[PDB]
Amino acid sequence: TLMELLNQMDGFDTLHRVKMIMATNRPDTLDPALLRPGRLDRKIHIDLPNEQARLDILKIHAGPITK
Amino acid sequence: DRKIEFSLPDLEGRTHIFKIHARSMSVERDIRFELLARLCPNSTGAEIRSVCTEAGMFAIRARRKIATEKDFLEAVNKVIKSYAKFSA
Amino acid sequence: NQYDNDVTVWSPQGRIHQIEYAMEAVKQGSATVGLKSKTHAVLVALKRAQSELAAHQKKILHVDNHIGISIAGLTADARLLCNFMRQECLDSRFVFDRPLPVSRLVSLIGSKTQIPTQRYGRRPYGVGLLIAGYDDMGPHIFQTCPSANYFDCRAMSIGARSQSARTYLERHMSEFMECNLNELVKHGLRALRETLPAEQDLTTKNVSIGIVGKDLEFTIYDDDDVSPFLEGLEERP
Amino acid sequence: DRGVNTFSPEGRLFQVEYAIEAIKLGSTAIGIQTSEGVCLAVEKRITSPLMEPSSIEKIVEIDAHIGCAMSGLIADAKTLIDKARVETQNHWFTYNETMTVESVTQAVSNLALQSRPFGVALLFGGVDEKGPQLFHMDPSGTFVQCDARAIGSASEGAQSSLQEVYHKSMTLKEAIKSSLIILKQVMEEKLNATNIELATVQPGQNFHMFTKEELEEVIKDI
Amino acid sequence: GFDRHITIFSPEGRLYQVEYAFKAINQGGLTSVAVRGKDCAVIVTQKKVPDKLLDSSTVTHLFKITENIGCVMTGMTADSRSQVQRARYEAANWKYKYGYEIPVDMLCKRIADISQVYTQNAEMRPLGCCMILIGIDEEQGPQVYKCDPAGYYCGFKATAAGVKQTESTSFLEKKVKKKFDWTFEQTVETAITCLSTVLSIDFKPSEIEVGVVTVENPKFRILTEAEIDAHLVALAE
Amino acid sequence: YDSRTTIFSPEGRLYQVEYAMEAIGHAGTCLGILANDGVLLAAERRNIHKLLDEVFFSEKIYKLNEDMACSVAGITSDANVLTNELRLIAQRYLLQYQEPIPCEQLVTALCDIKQAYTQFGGKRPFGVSLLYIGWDKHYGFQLYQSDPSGNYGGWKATCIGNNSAAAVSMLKQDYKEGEMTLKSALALAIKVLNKTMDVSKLSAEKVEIATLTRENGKTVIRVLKQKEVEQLIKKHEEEEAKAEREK
Amino acid sequence: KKTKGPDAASKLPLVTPHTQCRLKLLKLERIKDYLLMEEEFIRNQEQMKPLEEKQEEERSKVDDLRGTPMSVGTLEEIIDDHAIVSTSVGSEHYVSILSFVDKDLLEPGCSVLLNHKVHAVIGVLMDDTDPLVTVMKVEKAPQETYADIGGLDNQIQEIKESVELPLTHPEYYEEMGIKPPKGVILYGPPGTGKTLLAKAVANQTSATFLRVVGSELIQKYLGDGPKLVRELFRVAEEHAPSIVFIDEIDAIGTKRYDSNSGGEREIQRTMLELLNQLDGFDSRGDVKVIMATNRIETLDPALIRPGRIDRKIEFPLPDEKTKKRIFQIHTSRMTLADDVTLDDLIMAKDDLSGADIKAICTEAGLMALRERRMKVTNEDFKKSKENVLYKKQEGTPEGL
Amino acid sequence: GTGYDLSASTFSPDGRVFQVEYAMKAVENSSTAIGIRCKDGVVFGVEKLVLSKLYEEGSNKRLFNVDRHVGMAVAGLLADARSLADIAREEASNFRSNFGYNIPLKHLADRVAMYVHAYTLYSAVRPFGCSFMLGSYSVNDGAQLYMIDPSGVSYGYWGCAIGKARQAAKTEIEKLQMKEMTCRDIVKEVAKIIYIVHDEVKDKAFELELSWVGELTNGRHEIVPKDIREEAEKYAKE
Amino acid sequence: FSLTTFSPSGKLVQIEYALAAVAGGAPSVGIKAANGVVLATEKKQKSILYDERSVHKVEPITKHIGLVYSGMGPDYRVLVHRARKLAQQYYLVYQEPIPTAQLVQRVASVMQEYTQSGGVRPFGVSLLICGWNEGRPYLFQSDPSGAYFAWKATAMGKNYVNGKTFLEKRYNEDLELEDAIHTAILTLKESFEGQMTEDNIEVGICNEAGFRRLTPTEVKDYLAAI
Ligand SMILES: Nc1ncnc2c1ncn2[C@@H]1O[C@H](COP(=O)(O)OP(=O)(O)O)[C@@H](O)[C@H]1O
Repeated sequence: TLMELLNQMDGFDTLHRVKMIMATNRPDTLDPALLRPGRLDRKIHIDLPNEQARLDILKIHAGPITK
Repeated sequence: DRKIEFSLPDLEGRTHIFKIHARSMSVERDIRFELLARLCPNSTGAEIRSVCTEAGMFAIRARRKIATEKDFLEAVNKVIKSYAKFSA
Repeated sequence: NQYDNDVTVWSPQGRIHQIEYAMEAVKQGSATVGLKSKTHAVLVALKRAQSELAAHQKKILHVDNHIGISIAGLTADARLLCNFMRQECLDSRFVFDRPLPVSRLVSLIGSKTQIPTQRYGRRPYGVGLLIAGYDDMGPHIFQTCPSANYFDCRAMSIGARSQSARTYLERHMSEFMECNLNELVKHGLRALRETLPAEQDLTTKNVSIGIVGKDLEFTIYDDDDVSPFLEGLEERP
Repeated sequence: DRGVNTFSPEGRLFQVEYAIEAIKLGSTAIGIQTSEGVCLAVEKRITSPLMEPSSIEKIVEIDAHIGCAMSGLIADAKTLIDKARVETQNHWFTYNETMTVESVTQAVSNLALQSRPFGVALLFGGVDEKGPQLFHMDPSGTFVQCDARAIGSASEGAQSSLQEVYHKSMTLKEAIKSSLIILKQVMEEKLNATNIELATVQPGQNFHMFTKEELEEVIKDI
Repeated sequence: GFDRHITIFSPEGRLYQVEYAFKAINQGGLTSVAVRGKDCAVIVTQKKVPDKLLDSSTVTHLFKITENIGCVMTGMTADSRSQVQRARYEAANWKYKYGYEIPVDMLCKRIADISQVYTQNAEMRPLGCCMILIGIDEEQGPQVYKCDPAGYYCGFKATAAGVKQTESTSFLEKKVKKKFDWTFEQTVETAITCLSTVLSIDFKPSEIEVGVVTVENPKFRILTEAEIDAHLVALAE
Repeated sequence: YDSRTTIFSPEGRLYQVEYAMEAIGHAGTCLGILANDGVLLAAERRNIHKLLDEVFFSEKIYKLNEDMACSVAGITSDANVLTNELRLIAQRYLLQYQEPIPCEQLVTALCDIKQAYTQFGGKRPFGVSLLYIGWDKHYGFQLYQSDPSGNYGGWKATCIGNNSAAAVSMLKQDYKEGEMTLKSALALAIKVLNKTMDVSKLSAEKVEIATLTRENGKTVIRVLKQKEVEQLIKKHEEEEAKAEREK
Repeated sequence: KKTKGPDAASKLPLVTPHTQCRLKLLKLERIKDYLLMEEEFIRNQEQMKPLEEKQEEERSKVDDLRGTPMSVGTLEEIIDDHAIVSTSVGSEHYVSILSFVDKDLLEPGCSVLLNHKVHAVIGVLMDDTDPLVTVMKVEKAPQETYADIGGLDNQIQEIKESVELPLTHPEYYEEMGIKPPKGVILYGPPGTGKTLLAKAVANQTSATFLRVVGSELIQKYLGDGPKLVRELFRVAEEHAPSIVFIDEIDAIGTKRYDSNSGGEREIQRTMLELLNQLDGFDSRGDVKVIMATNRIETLDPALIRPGRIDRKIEFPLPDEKTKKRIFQIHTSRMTLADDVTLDDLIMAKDDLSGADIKAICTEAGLMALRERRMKVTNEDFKKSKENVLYKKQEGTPEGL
Repeated sequence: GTGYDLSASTFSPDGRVFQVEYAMKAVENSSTAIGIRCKDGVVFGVEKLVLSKLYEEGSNKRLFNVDRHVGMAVAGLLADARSLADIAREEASNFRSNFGYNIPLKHLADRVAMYVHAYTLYSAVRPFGCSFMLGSYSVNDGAQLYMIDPSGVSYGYWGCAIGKARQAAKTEIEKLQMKEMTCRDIVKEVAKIIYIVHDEVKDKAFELELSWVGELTNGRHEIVPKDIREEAEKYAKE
Repeated sequence: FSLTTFSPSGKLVQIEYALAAVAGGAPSVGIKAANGVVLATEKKQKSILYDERSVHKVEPITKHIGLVYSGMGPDYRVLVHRARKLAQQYYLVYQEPIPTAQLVQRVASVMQEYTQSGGVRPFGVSLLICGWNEGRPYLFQSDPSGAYFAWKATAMGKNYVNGKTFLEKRYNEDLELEDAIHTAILTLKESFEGQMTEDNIEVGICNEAGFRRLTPTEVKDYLAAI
């Protein structure tokens, strides 16, 4: 079924302003045949937030809270 | 709630059903209807009414409207129709 | 339901349906109980009577001096199992002059009955067996279901409404090892009497007893032989 | 369902529940086991006078001390009776004595279901060391000791009547008349000697035909 | 009906049971590649090992049928092992009946005949496992053959079986159409790059198991981890 | 599981056997006519495609024994095995008794095997009916017709093919016992074959005929070759022309 | 929606000779003279009017208020003063009719008029002539009588007694307090069965008649095969108490089919609805259900029981005298011959039924009319035998 | 399936054998099992549901001894499981009679798996409703452990589980570090894993049948001494 | 049941389906010339991965009996193996008759284990047989249910109808020499889609000297100048 969206890549990519973001849980079992050129290709690493990201997101979470 | 059932007439149930049905018709209880009640094991109340129905039909067939003392004919028609219900 | 038609076919939900129906053959039968002791094994079978004129049929079948069985279910392929068990015990007697231990016999029965559960055109042996034996490890009681999965048991009952007898045996099974012969037989009689409706009660003509012990070879007691055990019934129907 | 071996979904395999209800199409037969002996009464039910009554026989002597009364498909009963005779003769030849009626009934029951099941019920009766005995064997390879048994199309009514007309200390003379009056009440026609067969069992006699048209001495009282 | 349920000819004039049995090979999630070369014949299949509690020592799909013939199986593993056992029995029986070793083509012919008997009749069913067997044959060079659940035994030079067998066959057709013989380096590298292009994991030298039969060195070498790693390093260079 | 049909009907009929017997009428055409000093069979060559070579020398007519010959009209797959079994039975009798097998006994054996095939087991009935012509010491020239039902019949002028009703009607109309001879029997056979085959002026290739004759203490079964058959055709044509023109 | 039909036809079927003679001539002249006199009577009564009284009080008050334009719609409900009428295209009006109101003929679900403008019902069309959903009373009280069939005296007496237990002497078992609607289960060879109809016309001489033949193995999810017949016998009780002749469906539709479950749902529904209706403890009415078949073996045990379905009657094959009588009846209309060749055609005959007798009689006339046309064709003496062979009895290859 | 899932000889339209796909469901439904290859041996363990206290001490035990050094821990339909255990015993006896010595575990597992595949191939017979581990040890070949599904084939297992909860057991099995832990602590740990798997959360009380094979027993696959492994069960309880 | 079966009223439905299957797609023409018989067939392998010298469509059953076939090659293998065993048994029983054409009719007749004992599922291959050990050639066809037909020229492929039409229009004839193989190749050409080559076309010839499967050299030689 992912290969179906793969061959959709000729869905007028020049004409169509459509992209597809794959928000998997773990990139472990992702059918490595789907990471070749012409496939989904790019992958960006997101993990549990570090201490800096954690304190920043705590700040923005506390933003609406005024006590 | 309270799911209950019966439809399992024993000797006492069958003979009481005989009594209430024999309340109808021109029959009386001098007949030994207990004998026929023993003869049909678990014959509902539906078949007892049928057997009383048949006894009436035999009396009219004999052209005698009497059935109070028509007990031997009562027993005869009841037993032969019990034979035919079991095997016809 | 298609998948319930044949023994060979397997239900999509799991276990097959013909064997599950085979256990209903033993459910639809006269009740029988069987309990172990420290030294004796006793079977109490309800001899189901057709009519008062006819006899109460035969239960608690005889196999050998130290082994006796009680059937509960399809009587046709039950004398066949009795013949098989008798033949195996006699074969053991003939080959090495010793009583065939009950566990090995039960394993043989299970293996023999397993094949019809897999061979097409062969119905499973829908017979419930309560084997009472006395091997060298004291008395033994085994239950064989048509599913060919036998069980060992301190006290087990099979038949119609046998669940009440099972519950009574379970509640009184703690005081089973230390019981005299008559005490254990009366335990079994009370267990079986609790099975039938309150209208029914134990009679010398409708009950059978199978006792096997260390010094007592398997014996089938009935009316005159049962009356000494039937005394002191403590009747609470 | 329809398979002769497949069990029913509820409790008990079919096609044997179908073979058992073949005594229904079969003809009525009654036997009484008394202390005097065993009385076996059947009805021939001749359909046309041209057929010889001697040809139609429901009671056949398996041996000198065993008599058998069939109720059902006489074709299958021929095979079962032949096997009973063969087994009795084999036992006598092996052990030089008279095979018990219980043992013969057990052998017939073993051979009953081993081929579609036989659809006949037999009423074995004979003398043994345990007095006169009677056994009711049924198409589904099951045998039961009985004292006064009825079988056939009207088994229910005949057995119900026998249940109250029988008593534990009767003789042959009362048993024959009770069986005959019952038979007359069961059948459609009368109990003429050409239509009713009777078999007697005695401790000191072989089981012979009931006097062969001189048995009217037992139907005139009826 | 039952045209598509039993091994009988369809009204349209086809045999649907074997047509299904071939898709059974695709079922199971595996692929295999066979490449005949100038002098050698090398075969490689992926080793799908879920979790390491399994023994990678014995999860293999390639076997030695005799001292010079090696097979790779594709499809259901039970039928695969049954056919491997049958092939080994046939090889031994041939060596017993006839002195010389069984030619690989004759062994494939016998296995295909067994499979054809299976698709004949109706009591049994075809085995859902396609076998690619290779071996060096004198006066013939390397030889590769494929026996299928039908009984059609053929296949040469470059032949593949499994889920993505069509893509591998297409790439190998491109390679063989490129007219250049493969030595005992190019044949292995061609097979490795074929299977890698089919399933791009770059093939860490632990997830494939390659079998090799050369001419100067007979026997079915199941190349070890070091050999496959060396070939992978040489190829990715 | 699938079970074959070798059973009765609610009325009590063996409709499988009946359907096979009716199907025998469909396809094939043979006829046997019995005359004094000679018995003959006529067969209709169904497929006359020019791409055959006719090297088997016989398709419908089969020589089964020294003193007899048959002609099938059913499915050729069963026809071949039935002819082989018939020859085997005849030769087994010859071995056992050192004497040619009487035709009736041979036909009874074959119909017994067909009755067994339709009687027991899950086996198809032999969808083939065949005639037999032969000579013996007891009854002389004999003709027999056996259907797949296994119920053979001793005939003297019969047909077994597609238009078997029309052929037997033509036989009944123009059959005369006693006066019948070999030559007049040939004339009648060719006439009835011309009647049952719509195309007039039947070619000698589309008709295969074999005559059994009694020579000096020896039975000769001669299949009439093309030239003799077409000479018979020419004589028949002369007779037709004379009869039509004389009116 | 249907109660009765105007029976002003079938003018004296008792033309005694049924053949051209002076007596039959004279009977027809009396018939025609009466028709002339009746027409003259009614015409003179309607023309020489009793009195001329205005516009018969019609055009003065009701006709004008009814108006010229009208439309028809069904009448749905009734209330004390108004009426609830479902007119065309799903319109619904609550109006009190007072002009030309006939409440008895109005009825729910009947066609009434609407005077437009001020839409008020002004009349009803009692004819309507569209009660066509389920029509089984169209053949009610068939004209066939006892005399049409002879030689079946024992069966005629038996069925007559079984159906003249009601009507005649109902107080007999009213005092015996049973009221059994047992019906009659009829046997008979397959060569008969429309006589199971002919012997039914004996009872059809009284009250009406309903027929359910072939019906279906009620695959319908609602079932309602026997249940709708139950409604129709209720309609029969509303009418003169009719009988229900279910020949061939008491056999197939109620088969002693010996499988239990997964069996076309008729065994679940049809048999269980049949015994509910056949039990007098559930439904009243003098309706007598005649269950006739040609397969006694397939009698279901519920149908077997005389306790609910009594009065089992067997129809045998005709005897020599019965064959003589039926042949006489069928050839009486055609004047077979002047030699009266009667017994030669039946003396050696066996297993010949009523349908065969009718067929051979018809074919004898057909063969005579073919070319042997000679009024009472002298050939009929043997041609009756020629077409009594007619082959066509049974044919099944050889098997012998 | 519907139409194609009636006999094992009928292939699916996609090419599958639904009879075995359903026979696996019986194994999935029956009570679980576990077997771990310790450093110098193989340790089994199976919880058995005491369906009623009427039964005696642990009977119809899921553990079996198929040969002197080989043991079988089975789950699924127990009667067919016992018949297959008898088949394995006969196979081991035949191999010992023919080739002498003791049957290697890989070959025994292969032969019994081929027999099971023979039973799933045909139509008249039905696939076996059981899955079992065969565990053995010898000085020459170390410790081996092969698991056979109701239709599949033997596979080498460092540690395996089958029955009601395969994944739940396997997670903690892979959490456990085998290949360096002696069979004693492995006996403690297999009971720990079984008690971690649900026993009475939805079911009755369970009995702990544990088995041994290893150099500590010089081969000779035997049931662990239950009196001294009750303390191991206690450690599992904690 | 376990034989050639499924024959309804006036039909052989299973056999008819087998004949629908043997329609196949391999033309496999056969021509009976005066000097001998030619059995030519088309080997159109899928892609170039397969080999042509590995498997063969023409099989010499014995010294001068050659065999070609139609659809269902796996069945054809078992059938030709059975035919080889049957011919060998006949030659062993009747020792040293050099039995080919006095055996070609006999081997065709013994092709009754071919179909008259079908084996639950009937064979799905129709096969042409050639023999020339009688001073005269023989071409026979055995079909999935029938028997010997004794053809002079026929085809058994996807376009066997127009192939047979081509054979008769091109006048298979009777005076044609052994080199009617040119006409056989032409008949294949009609039922062929491609530039047929030596490995693409396999042909065997059976003349009075014996039977021989023509090697790709001679096949290409004949295909040249066509
Ligand atoms: N005994 C008879 N006397 C007069 N008419 C009869 C007799 N029997 C049948 N018929 C007439 O012949 C017709 C066919 O009768 P029947 O045999 O009942 O038909 P079927 O055989 O089609 O059921 C009936 O409609 C009936 O009117």
